[PDB]
Amino acid sequence: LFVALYDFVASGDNTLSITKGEKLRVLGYNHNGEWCEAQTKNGQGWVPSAYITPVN
Amino acid sequence: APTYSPPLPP
Repeated sequence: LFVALYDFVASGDNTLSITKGEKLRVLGYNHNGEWCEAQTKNGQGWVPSAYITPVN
Repeated sequence: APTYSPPLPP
């Protein structure tokens, strides 16, 4: 369980828009850890790893 | 995942 730190607008290509404060579930990471595949109420897709952090 | 890097945190 994670929370978004900053807004991120999807740039297509299976990225996912997220808003500061939203909760996410993390499925995994790409090969260099820069991208994170996450699930929110809005769907599923890749977000910047640095834009989220664990919560609770 | 995208082949390009994500934006840096603000």
